[PDB]
Amino acid sequence: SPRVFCIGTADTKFDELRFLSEHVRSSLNSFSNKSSFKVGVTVVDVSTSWKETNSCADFDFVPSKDVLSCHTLGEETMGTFADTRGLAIAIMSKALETFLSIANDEQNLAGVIGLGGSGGTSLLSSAFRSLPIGIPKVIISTVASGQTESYIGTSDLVLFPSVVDICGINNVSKVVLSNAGAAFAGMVIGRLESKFTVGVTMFGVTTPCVNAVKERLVKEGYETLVFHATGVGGRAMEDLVRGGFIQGVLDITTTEVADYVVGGVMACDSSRFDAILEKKIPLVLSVGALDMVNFGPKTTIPPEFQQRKIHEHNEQVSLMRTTVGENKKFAAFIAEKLNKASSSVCVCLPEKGVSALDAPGKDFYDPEATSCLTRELQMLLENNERCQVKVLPYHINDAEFANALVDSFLEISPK
Amino acid sequence: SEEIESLEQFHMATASSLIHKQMCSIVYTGPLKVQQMKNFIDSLVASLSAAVSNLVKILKDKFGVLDVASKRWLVKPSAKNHAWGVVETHARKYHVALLEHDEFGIITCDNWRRVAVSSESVVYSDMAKLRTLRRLLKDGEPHVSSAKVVLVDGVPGCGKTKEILSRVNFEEDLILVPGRQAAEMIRRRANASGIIVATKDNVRTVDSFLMNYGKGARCQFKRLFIDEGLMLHTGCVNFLVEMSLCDIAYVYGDTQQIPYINRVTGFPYPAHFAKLEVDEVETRRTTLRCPADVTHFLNQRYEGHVMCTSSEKKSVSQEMVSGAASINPVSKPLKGKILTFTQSDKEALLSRGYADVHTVHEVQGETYADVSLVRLTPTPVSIIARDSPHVLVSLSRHTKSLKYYTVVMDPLVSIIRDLERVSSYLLDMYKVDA
Ligand SMILES: Nc1ncnc2c1ncn2[C@@H]1O[C@H](COP(=O)(O)OP(=O)(O)OP(O)(O)=S)[C@@H](O)[C@H]1O
Ligand SMILES: Nc1ncnc2c1ncn2[C@@H]1O[C@H](COP(=O)(O)OP(=O)(O)OP(O)(O)=S)[C@@H](O)[C@H]1O
Ligand SMILES: [Mg+2]
Ligand SMILES: [Mg+2]
Repeated sequence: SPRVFCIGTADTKFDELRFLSEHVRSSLNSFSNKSSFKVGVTVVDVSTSWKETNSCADFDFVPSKDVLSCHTLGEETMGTFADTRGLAIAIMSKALETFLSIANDEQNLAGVIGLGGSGGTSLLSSAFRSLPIGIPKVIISTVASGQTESYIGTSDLVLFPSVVDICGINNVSKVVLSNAGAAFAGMVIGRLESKFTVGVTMFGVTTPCVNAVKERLVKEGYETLVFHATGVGGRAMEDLVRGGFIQGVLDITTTEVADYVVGGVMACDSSRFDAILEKKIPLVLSVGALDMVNFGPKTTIPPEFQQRKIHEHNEQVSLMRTTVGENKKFAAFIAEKLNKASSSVCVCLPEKGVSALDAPGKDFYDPEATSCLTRELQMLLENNERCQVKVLPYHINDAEFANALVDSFLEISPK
Repeated sequence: SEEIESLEQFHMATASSLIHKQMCSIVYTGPLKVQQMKNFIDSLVASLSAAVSNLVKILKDKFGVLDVASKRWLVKPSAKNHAWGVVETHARKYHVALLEHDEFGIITCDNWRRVAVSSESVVYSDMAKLRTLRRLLKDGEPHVSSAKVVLVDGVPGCGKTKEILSRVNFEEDLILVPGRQAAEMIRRRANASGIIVATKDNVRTVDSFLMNYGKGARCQFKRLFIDEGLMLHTGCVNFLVEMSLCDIAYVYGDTQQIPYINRVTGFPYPAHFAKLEVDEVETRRTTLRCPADVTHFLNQRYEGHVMCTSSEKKSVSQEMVSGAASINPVSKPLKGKILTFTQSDKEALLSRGYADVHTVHEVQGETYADVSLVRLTPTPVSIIARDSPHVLVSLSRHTKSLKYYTVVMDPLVSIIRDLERVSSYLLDMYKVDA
């Protein structure tokens, strides 16, 4: 029996929470005029002050204390914080995540919706995006206009702008809250009343390779999802991997690894590749654009790097050429992960170059680094039975390398 | 006594010979511990160069200056009986000198024209330490102890001092702590059962240990206990371990208890030097003293969750006072231990007739059931900041209650106000059996 949850800090936004819940319940009943399964609405209070709310009109209601009592302090909140409210909100956020995780297991979670300022949005966002892609996740937020990445991440979380600060039901909020609630109900009802995909990492400097590979793959009958390797791309792909949306990966551009080691703006986190290996799905990995760490503009470039070989791609971004010593570090990080594999993995290395800038007669060209990267990889993976290392006589953007990458994928994932 | 003789290497040395306008391009070599020890010595060399250099600067164009011939001050200093200073001869030469005093002031020489002293030359601790530390070096290379060093990273009231007091064998071990106040409290708590087991020999301040090393007493100890070792330069801890001749050292530390600050102007103390190198790290994250709300605060300042054995949930409150004068023993009695942040405020309350008042800094490490904290100064008080070690200490002394009386709004009012607002059910999540 489908149920949705309306969540907010009742101690500060009780009437708005009530209004929204009220409008969501009414909308769910209207839109499903075709009828069938009835959708239940439960109101959840996530207040962190001591002010207690024991009910919300005639709605099934969960008080602040019940959300917390289902939770046990974890690593997510063991760090340091700016103030007392920030820590309280962080703990409540995780407690909410646990509460929703239980709801999604022993209950039929059909969607979640909430509202809040920067604090409430921060509290709700974290918990909401932990739910599977597809499940309606909506928040009316006073901070939907501005930097939203820390709230949305790689999820399908939707932030409806509140237009004016959330403070009581007025002629403005009535409309904003009404539309948001009607949207959520629409998403919920629509969802209730109703090919092998390969993930590929890309950069401008490796697009020739990516498009060739993509075209070949489509011809082989696969569907593809391309991810810009800006740090978020790699993560977006891996979350989709654990989400069951991707059955195979051709990690052509692993450049995010460089920014992680050196300290660039488009870096991956220490968990890169983990998701792929744990799902045990076929993986063909390469070294695309591993010759550059992202920064930009020049002035931003940390002091100790202004003495490095820089390339101004444009005004806002500049690319730094990776040294020979840094590449060995890249290999260590990659190998360290790959040596944990419990399923087939193939590493394809292009002898000629790793990017359009790392080619004969190009700015970043450095066969000394390319050569080093290759050797370190072969040696670190030499005793890995699950991994094969191929060193091809081509440049990453050559059409034959692209087709070689696909061949390697086919052999570890036959069709 | 015979100490001035031990510092002869510094007496009448030219001021120039002790000044180093550099110590920024210094490159250390060898094992990390060695580099830290080398760096500790240089921090002392650098602190002395600055002290000597400022005295000379004062002579060229607190900071007192004496006219030798008239035996009268041209500029009277704040302190008295300075252990040293810089002498300016008639030829206008500058020498460092260890000073002697009699009924009529500084005992001088015929070729001395003027003498300069300052807050830095009140004591010759830096020279004393250099003397001691340099005698342990063979061509600038310090010896590293083979002893096992265990670091216990803790929080307020987790039992740092309690454990030391419970595990030390007063007949074979040594307890070192920064500051006389702390050393005195440790001895007092150790001797509270009626017998004196903690003396000047098995419980010493870090400065006394470093300065009077060899002067006698006793030098070899089986185990070394350092209370609040994170208040010291890492190289200093390395020296103490080696100098105690212990086979194992327990360094009890707290990352928020006024951590070691460089202080020396333009002196290098990189992040990898600031990290103590030990054989084993232990953690203490359960406070056995503080209420659940203070614990909420502690969670914000420490890596890792902080739990509490205490049943007390909410314990802080405050009061904005309109008339600073209204705060008097008759108008409003102050419950429990009365504390202030500054000495000025401390004197004030004492003259008003309040009994047994101390500053927060004066009661570090102490425990009280109830505390009445007071701020009478409406003027800016730098040590009263959201991230100030003093505030941390001021909030973690009580087991039962704390009330802050202030004449002006400050970050502490905010902290207490926020703590009073947090949910009690959230506060319950910090509770542990023990
Ligand atoms: N000192 C505190 N301790 C614990 N919880 C607090 C404290 N102060 C406020 N809260 C709670 O934190 C939650 C969010 O407060 P809100 O005023 O609703 O913040 P918001 O409007 O969502 O976003 P901003 O930061 O105000 S724009 C509410 O449940 C408050 O009661
Ligand atoms: N006279 C006393 N009687 C009963 N309990 C005490 C007494 N003195 C201290 N305690 C308790 O001993 C426990 C820890 O005391 P300490 O080890 O001195 O605190 P700490 O770990 O050193 O942290 P600091 O130095 O105060 S920040 C706390 O639970 C105190 O309440
Ligand atoms: Mg913490
Ligand atoms: Mg202590």
